[PDB]
Amino acid sequence: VAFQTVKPGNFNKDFYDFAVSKGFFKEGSSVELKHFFFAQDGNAAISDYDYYRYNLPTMCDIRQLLFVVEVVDKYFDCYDGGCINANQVIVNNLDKSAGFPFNKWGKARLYYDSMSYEDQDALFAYTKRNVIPTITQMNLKYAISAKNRARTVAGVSICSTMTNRQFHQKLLKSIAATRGATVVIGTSKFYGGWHNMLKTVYSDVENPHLMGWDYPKCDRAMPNMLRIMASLVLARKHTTCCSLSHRFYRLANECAQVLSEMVMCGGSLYVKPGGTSSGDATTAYANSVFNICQAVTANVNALLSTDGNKIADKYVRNLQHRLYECLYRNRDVDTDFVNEFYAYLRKHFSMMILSDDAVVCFNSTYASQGLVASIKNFKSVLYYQNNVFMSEAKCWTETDLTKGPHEFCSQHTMLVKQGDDYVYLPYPDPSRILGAGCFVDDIVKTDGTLMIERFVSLAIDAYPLTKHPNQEYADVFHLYLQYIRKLHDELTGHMLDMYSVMLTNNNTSRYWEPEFYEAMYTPHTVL
Amino acid sequence: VGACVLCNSQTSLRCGACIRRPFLCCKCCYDHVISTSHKLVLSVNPYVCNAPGCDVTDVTQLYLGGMSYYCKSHKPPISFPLCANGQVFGLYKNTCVGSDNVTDFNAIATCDWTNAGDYILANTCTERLKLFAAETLKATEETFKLSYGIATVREVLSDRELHLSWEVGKPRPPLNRNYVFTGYRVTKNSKVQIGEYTFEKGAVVYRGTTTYKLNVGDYFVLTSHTVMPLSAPTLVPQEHYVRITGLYPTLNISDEFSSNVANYQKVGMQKYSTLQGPPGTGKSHFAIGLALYYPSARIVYTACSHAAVDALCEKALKYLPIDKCSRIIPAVECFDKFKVNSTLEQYVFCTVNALPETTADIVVFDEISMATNYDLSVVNARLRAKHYVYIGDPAQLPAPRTLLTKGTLEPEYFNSVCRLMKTIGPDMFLGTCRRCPAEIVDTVSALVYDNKLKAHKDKSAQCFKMFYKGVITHDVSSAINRPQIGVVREFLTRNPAWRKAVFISPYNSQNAVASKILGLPTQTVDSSQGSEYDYVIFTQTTETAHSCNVNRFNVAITRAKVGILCIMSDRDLYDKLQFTSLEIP
Amino acid sequence: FSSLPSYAAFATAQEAYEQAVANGDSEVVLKKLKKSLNVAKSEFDRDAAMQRKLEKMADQAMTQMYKQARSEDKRAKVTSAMQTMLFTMLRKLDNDALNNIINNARDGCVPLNIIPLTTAAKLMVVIPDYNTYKNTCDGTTFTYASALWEIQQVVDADSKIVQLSEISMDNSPNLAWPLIVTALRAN
Amino acid sequence: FSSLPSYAAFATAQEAYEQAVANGDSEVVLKKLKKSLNVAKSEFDRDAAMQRKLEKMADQAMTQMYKQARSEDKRAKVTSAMQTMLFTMLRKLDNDALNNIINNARDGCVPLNIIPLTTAAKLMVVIPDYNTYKNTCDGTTFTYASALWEIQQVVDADSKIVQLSEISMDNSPNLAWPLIVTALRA
Amino acid sequence: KMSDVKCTSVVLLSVLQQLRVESSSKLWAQCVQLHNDILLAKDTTEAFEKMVSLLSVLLSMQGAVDINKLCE
RNA sequence: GCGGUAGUAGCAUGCUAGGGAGCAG
RNA sequence: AGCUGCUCCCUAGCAUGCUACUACCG
Ligand SMILES: [Zn+2]
Ligand SMILES: [Zn+2]
Ligand SMILES: [Zn+2]
Ligand SMILES: [Zn+2]
Repeated sequence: VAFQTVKPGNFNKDFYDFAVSKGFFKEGSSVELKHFFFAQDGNAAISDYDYYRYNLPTMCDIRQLLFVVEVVDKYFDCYDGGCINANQVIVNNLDKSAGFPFNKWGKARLYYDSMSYEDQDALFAYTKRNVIPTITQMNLKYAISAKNRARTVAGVSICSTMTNRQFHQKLLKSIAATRGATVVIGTSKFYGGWHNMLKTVYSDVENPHLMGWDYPKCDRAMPNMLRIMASLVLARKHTTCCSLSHRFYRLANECAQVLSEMVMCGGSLYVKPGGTSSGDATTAYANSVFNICQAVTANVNALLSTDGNKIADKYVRNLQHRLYECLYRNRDVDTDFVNEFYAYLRKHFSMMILSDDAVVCFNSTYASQGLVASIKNFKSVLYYQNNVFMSEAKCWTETDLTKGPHEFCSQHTMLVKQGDDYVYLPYPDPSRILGAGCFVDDIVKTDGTLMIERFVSLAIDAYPLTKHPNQEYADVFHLYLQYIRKLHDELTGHMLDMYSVMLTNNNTSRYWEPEFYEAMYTPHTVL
Repeated sequence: VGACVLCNSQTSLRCGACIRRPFLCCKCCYDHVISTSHKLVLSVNPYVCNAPGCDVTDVTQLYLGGMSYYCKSHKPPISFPLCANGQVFGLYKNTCVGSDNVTDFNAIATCDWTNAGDYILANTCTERLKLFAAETLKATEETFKLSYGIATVREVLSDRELHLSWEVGKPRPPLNRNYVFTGYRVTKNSKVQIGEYTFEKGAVVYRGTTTYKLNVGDYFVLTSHTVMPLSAPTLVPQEHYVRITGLYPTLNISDEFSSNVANYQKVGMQKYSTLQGPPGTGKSHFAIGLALYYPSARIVYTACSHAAVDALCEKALKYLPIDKCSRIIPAVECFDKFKVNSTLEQYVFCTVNALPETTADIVVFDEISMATNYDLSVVNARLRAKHYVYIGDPAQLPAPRTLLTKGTLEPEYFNSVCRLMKTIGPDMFLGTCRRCPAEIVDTVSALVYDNKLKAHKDKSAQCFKMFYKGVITHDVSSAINRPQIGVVREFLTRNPAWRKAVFISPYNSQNAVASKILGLPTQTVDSSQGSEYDYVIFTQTTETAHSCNVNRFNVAITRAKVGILCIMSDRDLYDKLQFTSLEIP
Repeated sequence: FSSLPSYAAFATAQEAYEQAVANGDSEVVLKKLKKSLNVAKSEFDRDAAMQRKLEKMADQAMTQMYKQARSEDKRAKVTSAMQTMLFTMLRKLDNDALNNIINNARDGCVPLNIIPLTTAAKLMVVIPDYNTYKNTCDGTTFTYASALWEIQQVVDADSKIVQLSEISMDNSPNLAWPLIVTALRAN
Repeated sequence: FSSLPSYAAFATAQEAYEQAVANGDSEVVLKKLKKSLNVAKSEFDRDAAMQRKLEKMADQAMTQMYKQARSEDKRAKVTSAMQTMLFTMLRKLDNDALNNIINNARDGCVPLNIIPLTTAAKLMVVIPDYNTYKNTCDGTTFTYASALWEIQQVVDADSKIVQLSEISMDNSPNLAWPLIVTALRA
Repeated sequence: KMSDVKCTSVVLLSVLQQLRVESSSKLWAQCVQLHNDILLAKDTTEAFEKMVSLLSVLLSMQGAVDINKLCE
């Protein structure tokens, strides 16, 4: 057996000296180092693969899933999808690994190269009548973090993603190129996109109250039934391009490749019990389907389980009665009532989704009477369906909408004045910015002159702190500016000492002035 | 990426076709390429046309299109001729001085190391270029050594005798220990671990180091190593001090070191000091003296071979306290009376090729003659010694140059320290020859010693010379003088006490025939140093410059400490030799 | 572009122009030789301009077909490597026990998770601590998967050989302790 | 860029145009100086264009090759800058506990195991001479890592346990000096 | 002051790792454990005892010549 | 005097490709 | 040694488009 360790990140001392020169890192200050490069001992990989013991064979309430799936389906009727030919797939970064055992010969470029545009289609039409088991490799990530737990990511073999791309890519790239929907994958936070998103989810609810969450170990606590349902909801759009046997055999291939595939962790094969493998083609959208399913299930449970003799609004009581009727006393889909319930939800439960990181704006004078999901209902649902206890130290709830979500995608939201009106911007955790400045991987920094662009990007991400009331926050951006200035006017002098002419023209002065950076947070798109 | 050899200005062009690929100063690089056959240059990326299926390596035709380098028929419309302004594009082009005269470097780099003029150019030039020349000659001879055929053994005749075949199309190296082979045992997987051997005519005779059983299929090669770029100069700057620097003078004196201490203050009075060390004058005892003349000094015993440090180790087991000695041998059998691989020790005994990088109170460099400019500067790289002593003599055997073909290289031009020994003179001198009698010391003194060596005890009248003609017959790597082989037995019969004398020979295969006729032991002239015998005999065999030039004979004649036998077939030194001439039988 | 049939025409037109300019005969001569240079430029224009795009087109086509040929060659090497790896790894498995258990199936198809369990000729154990070692790999023989194995070549994390007498209770904290105990199938 | 050959032609054409406009002589004669001056800036701006491009492209290529050289030599020397920066930070730290053990290890007292932190557990310290013993050990108390330890078992180099009281300046040249001393935390 | 301890623990672990200390699993496990506790510490005094324990590991071997490296 | 066409240079926008880097799940 | 999404920087190309200068014809 082979034991793989995780090394510690290196130190960029010069930036630390500059930071302490400017009166930083003094005891009792708000900004402080918390994001470090942790190290791991020999048996780190297997001690993280062992976390799949939190996966238990679970039964689902079928007569309720057969309705939650209808509503989640209706949430996805705005887009389009279908099978695409070999000459239309779009693939970025063709020099990534090709999984096991293909990584012994070359990267993905070789295998995406040797197949002519007819071999790939022959394979993709072969898999619609056959099953191809594969072997997944398991690798650790090497990145800054605030917790000492390792992170393990699955490198799936090329024969899986090569066909999954063709099967799913039309719908995947139709989801990522739509604005104003529930899923917000692909919408950028620059040039006033974050403000648009936040004003989207506030749409028309009456007495709003924010609510968010995130799932503890989402990929490993996933039951198999919800993975299957998510894949079915994704593959539903192929009503015309494929037959019914073809769709079933493609689903069987998906279950054989991302649900119980023989993970090759270390130097020996194991059996992955269940849950998603995070390194396949459609993780970031299967997670969205999961999240919407849990939201709908929480709403269903919260409305059904209410004493229906105290409800005063007649319409919601009739909604309760018809909901139970079509849930248990019925057998076939009733699209009239599915539309009715979806309208009720989108009018009294607004949502924003990325891959399991959600934000919900709900009417509050209903949730206080249990007509919509509160934050306890998600605890109950996760308990009896996901087999995890949702700690109330990970779910927040906000009531003053002038301040946005307490946290979304690891960015806080602040309402500043930008020109004449007021906008919302994402500002990161300052310690994250400083920890990215100081700890690096041996040449990627520790000599700033060689890179400079990384400091430019970090100052781009750290701009919104400049409007923060906390004084110890803006000095981070100002320090970054002065460091870029020092780096540039030291590189010029050093090159001049090694040569006899200085850079004839650069127009680099825009980099160490705020005017280049304040243009990335104004609503006029210069790509 | 470093500074160029001639100009020391930082640069990034490296001479491609050149042997060791030195860092080339940009315009200085243009001079090197235009004045030599070295037309290939490599920067951080190589200057070769990157368009597929190309061959051109000459820099001049290469033009710069975008982020790459292009020949004439491969460019895009936008170009930038790199070979422009007489200045090839390269790093630090303006922080460049160039060189007005580079033809010395041009001849050094275009040198095949054929004549003595090559070594004259190497020695007469300055620090950086002499170091480059030494490295190039070492690498070039190491390259030719493996260019010869393989020494395969196909039949096993008997003990110490084998039948050997050789590779076709490549020649055969000589038949002496001058180039020690190194075979490995071939198995189904690979070839490993036989050892270092010397082959001589017997049918061949192998002289292995350790006990071994050689079977068929085992073949021996002249193993080569990778010569690495030297840094330090051969000699540190000279500086004469005003007091004894860094050492505490001794309280009491020893009569055997009375003649040592008189020359010892000036050793510690200055950075480095040179020696006039004749054979058998106690130079090893001179080196031992510094340890007794300075008990707290951490001195390091260094020489070209472990057998030469063995001489220093020979006098270490007697006078030096064994509790403070350390012999360093890399992982060959030799003296190991000390503890091995101990850097942190007072007395350190190691060969110049294996002592780690330390600091020394005062160094002793035994046998400086055979240590060329390569190992002259090797020691300074390892140690920045506070004091320096050069134990050896330019009037002593140098290393045998396998590439020197025409012209005999001058004794002064061996290396830097031996060069100054003939111009400013040696700083020390030991006036007593502790082995040779008046018949030998007086004669060798008038030869190259400036009549500076004087007799020790007596004129034993036991050294004899003979006049003769002889007819030579030669073979692949030897030459045997038959009449002298007839004479040697003829001379020894009429006095049975003469059979205790060892036979010395220039071409050791000549004595191999003599050893069959008589049975007296064998001596090699090139390696007769360190070993001396009271009774020893010699045959001149040839009068060519290889054997009986003035200085390569001085070791053989000084082997005997009472009397020696040598039949002069020549007349260049027979007239000068003050020996006794008898009748030819 | 100098061997085109335009270099000669331009040269003769300019030679006439310069000869008559030195002569300086008439203004109509100047007009005629200006018209000659004003019509011989279009000759030169498309005779040394379009041909400077044909070269670029030919070169880019040549590079593209070079790249395609290299792609095909890489395909050939990887095909050979994969076929030889399959053919060298299949020769280690076809024991008569595998054939025996494949013949006894009702259909010839047997689950994958029983082939090593019932035909493997070597067992690897991984033990995290002495307590687990005592219950499973105790002594020089142990029974797993309803067979008999004999312990051989016990090794530690550093992959150095550890003899069986060392693994006591008190000596346990002095060993690297993902012990990998190997064994073979006994009959 | 003014040293280019065509600048002289441009200057001559400009001077001719200036003289003509200062004279205002004709209508077509100065048109010769618009069919020869506007032409004169056609072989100038085209010849002053690529050379300005060429200088910048040369500069950008040379600076990228410089950065490549710097990145190549910085990763070929990491395992001495690591240690030098380490010890510079350690000296800047100014902690007595580290200083004591660093001085001791510099003079010879290198512990042969991890220094334990609990009040239990054993420490094993080499003491290759007697002067080094004088400062650290005093009777039955061992002073190391700015802690207080209790000596229990000294041993010479040939693994022969020596009594504590025997060692002394007179009898110091009588034991195999690389002692190892077992002691426990206070 | 503690931030300096965290930084010096990082650089110390890097030099230890390039000294080839991970060839012996138990030693590397102890080192990584100590380094993780130093990085997650909230107060300065226990950081310093774990710091001296971690530095004793480097002092134990003979690979890092100390007298030269301490050049003041 | 106008328009058209053919060349040359410059500038802008955008689309594609290649390389480097950063952030979020 | 994974799947995405966003952003910054450098270069190359085609095409488009604009402007300026020259030549031919009407
Ligand atoms: Zn389809
Ligand atoms: Zn050269
Ligand atoms: Zn130069
Ligand atoms: Zn070419």
